[PDB]
Amino acid sequence: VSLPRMVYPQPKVLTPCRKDVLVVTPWLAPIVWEGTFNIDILNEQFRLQNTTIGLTVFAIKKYVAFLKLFLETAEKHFMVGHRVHYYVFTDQPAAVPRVTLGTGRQLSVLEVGFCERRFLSEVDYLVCVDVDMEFRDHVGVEILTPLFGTLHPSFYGSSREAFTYERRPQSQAYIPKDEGDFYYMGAFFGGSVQEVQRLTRACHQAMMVDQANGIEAVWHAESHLNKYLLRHKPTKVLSPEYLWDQQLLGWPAVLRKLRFTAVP
Repeated sequence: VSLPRMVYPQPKVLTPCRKDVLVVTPWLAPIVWEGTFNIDILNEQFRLQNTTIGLTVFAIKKYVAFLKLFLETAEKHFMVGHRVHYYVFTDQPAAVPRVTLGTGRQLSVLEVGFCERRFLSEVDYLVCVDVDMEFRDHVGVEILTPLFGTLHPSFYGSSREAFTYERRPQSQAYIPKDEGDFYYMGAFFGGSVQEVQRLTRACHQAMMVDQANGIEAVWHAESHLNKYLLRHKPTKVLSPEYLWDQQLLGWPAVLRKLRFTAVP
């Protein structure tokens, strides 16, 4: 459907939004920073498609303690105005806090000690994050795309030789020193349900192969995520605004917003 009439500042061809950072990858994927998007335009586009976003977290053992803040701050900052389905995987269904949700938002508790068809039927996009985190600012439809990864906050300024990729050729996650675009954070990735299932299926197969060969990648699923995203380029990359640790890294000038952060 057509967008409605909208009044907003004209984009200026000979004035970049941001001159201090790379805002597009060499495969023409946007890198999402504050100042690169008009959220009103993007909200219109995604609301007109009645977009539903799934947000998945695992909260096992003592990590259930993090759910209350995670969910309450997600209610303030994550996809507000859009349909949201939280999927909380836990070993302690009774320890999930009763958090008040806005209209059009739902939560499912899934007990762990099988979700492929359910996700396809229930949501358009899946977002996969860790629970020991809080939202502090807007995280919205600007992230949505067929496949996205997030720049790890410790490595966004680093040379590829310094990236902590798996370096042993015996592992399926192996990346040599002369390869690599970015070091993506394992704690924040997503995309369409189909692309997230393709990614998780490929990662699981690679991890099984490594297990059979008696090798475990240096950073576990994150190492495999990095290998997958090297060979299957993401269609957006999120800046470190989207995964930050203020205790460890402060608040650099290049970050205009701190959106989703570690709980110290």
